[PDB]
Amino acid sequence: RSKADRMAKMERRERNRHAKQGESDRHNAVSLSKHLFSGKRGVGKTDFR
Amino acid sequence: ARYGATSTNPAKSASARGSYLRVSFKNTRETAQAINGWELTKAQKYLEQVLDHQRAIPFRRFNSSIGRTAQGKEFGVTKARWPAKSVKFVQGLLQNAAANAEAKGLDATKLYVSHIQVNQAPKQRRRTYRAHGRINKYESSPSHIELVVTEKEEKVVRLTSRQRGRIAAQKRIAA
Amino acid sequence: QNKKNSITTRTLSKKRAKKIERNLKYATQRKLLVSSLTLVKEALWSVIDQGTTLGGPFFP
Amino acid sequence: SEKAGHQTSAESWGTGRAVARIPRVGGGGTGRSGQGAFGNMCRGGRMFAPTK
Amino acid sequence: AKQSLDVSSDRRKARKAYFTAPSSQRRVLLSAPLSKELRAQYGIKALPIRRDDEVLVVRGSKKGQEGKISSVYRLKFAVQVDKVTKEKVNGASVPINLHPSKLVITKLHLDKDRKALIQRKGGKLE
RNA sequence: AUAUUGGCGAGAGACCGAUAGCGAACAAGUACAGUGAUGGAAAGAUGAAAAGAACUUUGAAAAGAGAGUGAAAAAGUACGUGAAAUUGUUGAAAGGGAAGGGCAUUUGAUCAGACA
RNA sequence: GUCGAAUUUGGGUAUAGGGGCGAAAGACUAAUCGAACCAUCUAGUAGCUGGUUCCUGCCGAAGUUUCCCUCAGGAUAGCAG
RNA sequence: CGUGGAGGUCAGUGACGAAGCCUAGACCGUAAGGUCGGGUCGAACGGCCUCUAGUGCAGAUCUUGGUGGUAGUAGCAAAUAUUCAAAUGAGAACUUUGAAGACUGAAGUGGGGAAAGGUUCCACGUCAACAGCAGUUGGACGUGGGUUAGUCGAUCCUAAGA
Ligand SMILES: [Mg+2]
Ligand SMILES: [Mg+2]
Ligand SMILES: [Mg+2]
Ligand SMILES: [Mg+2]
Ligand SMILES: [Mg+2]
Ligand SMILES: [Mg+2]
Ligand SMILES: [Mg+2]
Ligand SMILES: [Mg+2]
Ligand SMILES: [Mg+2]
Ligand SMILES: [Mg+2]
Ligand SMILES: [Mg+2]
Ligand SMILES: [Mg+2]
Ligand SMILES: [Mg+2]
Ligand SMILES: [Mg+2]
Ligand SMILES: [Mg+2]
Ligand SMILES: [Mg+2]
Ligand SMILES: [Mg+2]
Ligand SMILES: [Mg+2]
Ligand SMILES: [Mg+2]
Repeated sequence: RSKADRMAKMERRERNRHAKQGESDRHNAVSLSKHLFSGKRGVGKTDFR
Repeated sequence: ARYGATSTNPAKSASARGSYLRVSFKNTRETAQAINGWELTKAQKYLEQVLDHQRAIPFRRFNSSIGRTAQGKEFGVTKARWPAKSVKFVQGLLQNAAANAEAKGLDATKLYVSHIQVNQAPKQRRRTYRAHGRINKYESSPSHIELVVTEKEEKVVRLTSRQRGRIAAQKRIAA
Repeated sequence: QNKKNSITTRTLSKKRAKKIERNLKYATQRKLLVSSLTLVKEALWSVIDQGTTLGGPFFP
Repeated sequence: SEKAGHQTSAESWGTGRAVARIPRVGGGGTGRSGQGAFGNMCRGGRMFAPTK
Repeated sequence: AKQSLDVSSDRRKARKAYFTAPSSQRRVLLSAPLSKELRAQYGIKALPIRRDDEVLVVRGSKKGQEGKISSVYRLKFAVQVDKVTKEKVNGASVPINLHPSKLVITKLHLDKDRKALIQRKGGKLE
């Protein structure tokens, strides 16, 4: 039991370093966001204030 | 194992280390530099005074836009702080080093900090949500700290024939 | 220096030290040519390797 | 494979977007989104002059 | 050199076959030669090793040791002999995994099926 | 006799070698995104063998220091090798509003050849 | 500003892209509308911009001529081998 | 001059250490480059004659990954507000009880539902990560318990419609 517990603790280390809320936290960020990197702003209506 | 520097004659030295410590790398670097080279008990008392805000840690490298204090004058600086988390981690490692030296049988009154090193651990990567739907990094900078304490303890000349003759003439002239 | 018997960054690994010992024995040969559990278990292995009458014909 | 590097849904984001004009993978929710695509200089893209 | 078109010399295929072979194939893969005396007595060279026969270690650090087969761990392609172990100070004893091609059978565990196997391989027992 | 980028069974290569090669060498059309049609990743290597570090000691603990296993821990489930950017310590040096480079020599450090 | 009605609102239901719906602003039609979103044909099309990876040796140019009416795009002469 | 792979050869190199990598050391080339020593490392690899190509990078707002300076900086200032003792604990501004001070002020910071979610409800254990300070606490982590209908709904009816 203690050996398997130590194995699980050693396994946890990289997800803990990535600051996951647990096993179930698998949120994926996109590399680039088009709404943030698609700007060519004329004289008129913009996409944000 | 595998410190940055070791002690020749390890029978008169003791070492301690702490890895992946979630404490500020920059503050801890300044704390370890404030400790470097001191006698061990003197360093421990100094760190207790620092926690008590009677003395201060000088900040020499990572100190852009820090406030100024009168407790820096003892070290000839104006920028000094009182980093509690760094001081407590370093005090823990100092107590461990003293324990190891006692287990080895070293004389505690003669021990001085002969090596102390702070390295950057792998970062802790949180993220924050910011305006216009952005994700920005929000990271912790942890430290590896290692230290060694040590007991403090206490001609052929080739001449030309001209030079040789000059020396022989000088000796003949002299008594 | 260790065979002859401050702070330094010169250390010798045990892998390299064993290789130096082996290679020195090679050179020396050329120059010439030119457990409590075990004991307890074995001890146990070595060790293992008219009459009388009470009562009588009556019901007590 | 003559389909290598082409089984991807990607389009350029246009000129004046402060990023390079290489076509980029659409959609969202995964690290592949927004990445460069199709090019012989792109990771996972088609090699120049594929062998036949 | 191979002559059949049904046999493959491909390394990748041979290794996949070895590492995914099932238990009945692993029995044949874990064969062991017989000793000189047993070889002369039975007239055969090697047999698939089984659980109750006695072996001699002829290779490795445990060479020269004898014992009875304790188990045939086919999942890890190894056998364990009762007298061939590694010991710790806290009393722990871990069996050594030995490959049967590095062993030698000194006494066979005979039954009806084993006798039939020897006789159909050309053995001449008794 | 002809066709055959689907299915089943085989044999091969002057092919690729984990950013390559199919999107996928791994619980990959997975995880994840989208109301939906659809979009769609990352991710291989301790060791011959888990022998994966008993025991003592410091610490609330993670851990450390001894000890031990192992050929090796300069292999410790962050695990073969372990580059560069960037960083710490130590040693040497330079610095009156940049540094770097060329020719030449002083100084300090350091070094090979040739030694009958 | 309006606040008892051309009022506000849940749910169900109908209308779908060279279409709908519009007390009409080219509004709105899932952060998308001078043309929704998704896949494919498709590596669509270049007058233009950017880039295009080892060494050394020897040789080494070109705005100066005719034309397709002239722009554009081409042909021809010259110069370098 | 250099690189991946192919035919031939040196009965070539290699666990007395192949390849790779680091190097205040040595040498040869005008140069592309080549060669030797030391350290590290652990299983393969070269010279020559030829064959062949997905064969040499500083740039492309190049692609993917990694990392700096900025910097212990900007900042963590809406929603009136906190304080005392004890307990628990390695550790308490933030946990629990009590003692107090305030607030929502019935168009509520109260008591229930519909849509949506799906166990978040509740107990025991318990702190690596998460709760932009903290944490002994938690809607977190680990193991379980819990939703009982002839009368409440669905189910039946028809609506615009399909
Ligand atoms: Mg400021
Ligand atoms: Mg938002
Ligand atoms: Mg590809
Ligand atoms: Mg791939
Ligand atoms: Mg490594
Ligand atoms: Mg570097
Ligand atoms: Mg080598
Ligand atoms: Mg190319
Ligand atoms: Mg580059
Ligand atoms: Mg260039
Ligand atoms: Mg760039
Ligand atoms: Mg980048
Ligand atoms: Mg501030
Ligand atoms: Mg407030
Ligand atoms: Mg009030
Ligand atoms: Mg009020
Ligand atoms: Mg609850
Ligand atoms: Mg926090
Ligand atoms: Mg729970």
